[PDB]
Order: sequence, then C-alpha cells, then structure tokens
Amino acid sequence: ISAAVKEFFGSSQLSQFMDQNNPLSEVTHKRRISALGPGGLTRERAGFEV
DNA sequence: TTATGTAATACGTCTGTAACTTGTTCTTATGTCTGTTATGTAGTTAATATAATTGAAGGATTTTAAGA
Repeated sequence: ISAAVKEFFGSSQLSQFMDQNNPLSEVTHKRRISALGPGGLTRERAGFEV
C-alpha cells in the first residue's frame, strides 16, 4: 500500500515538480488539465481532432 | 779581478685536504608460515495441498507475404 501511494505521488507523469517562478505559474499549474498520462493519450497517437 | 755574500727566482716537495672505495655493522621493511574465526556451501524436513498473469487501449499511412 505504501508502495502504491508513493508510486503515485513520486513517479507519476501527472505528479509534477511545482512551477514556482511566480504566483501565476503556481495558479496555472494547479489549474492545468492534461490529456496525457496513464489511461490517456500518447503524443505520437493523438491526431488533429483532439 | 775575483772571492764573497746577499738576493731574486724557479723548481722540488712534505705535508694537509679531499676524492674513491671497501668492511661491517646495525636497523628496518617485507615476505612467508601458522593458528584461529568467520564465511560460504550443502542436505533435509512426511496431516494435505494437483492447468498463470497482468495489463491495455482516439494512429495513419504505406509495402509485402500468406490464405482463399
């Protein structure tokens, strides 16, 4: 169980290093939606329509 | 004129320095042997139990072998 939670919180694609140049970077990073990651799209397999 | 005696001078030279060399003698670093402890290997255990496993996912086109 610890391994699963630390996998998700330490090695996930969506668990990213915080952007901290300025407050706007923080707010924008927290309000970001990614179609990539597990269960999502890959960049060499995502067409124009999406 | 010529013996004589001092004096400059050049050459041996006796001795003081120093180089070359060995004895030997002591000290130390190293290689080796031996004894002890930890490590590494191996064999055995006898209610009974008898077809995995875990994912993973909006691809878009070409070319080229098998099947009919």
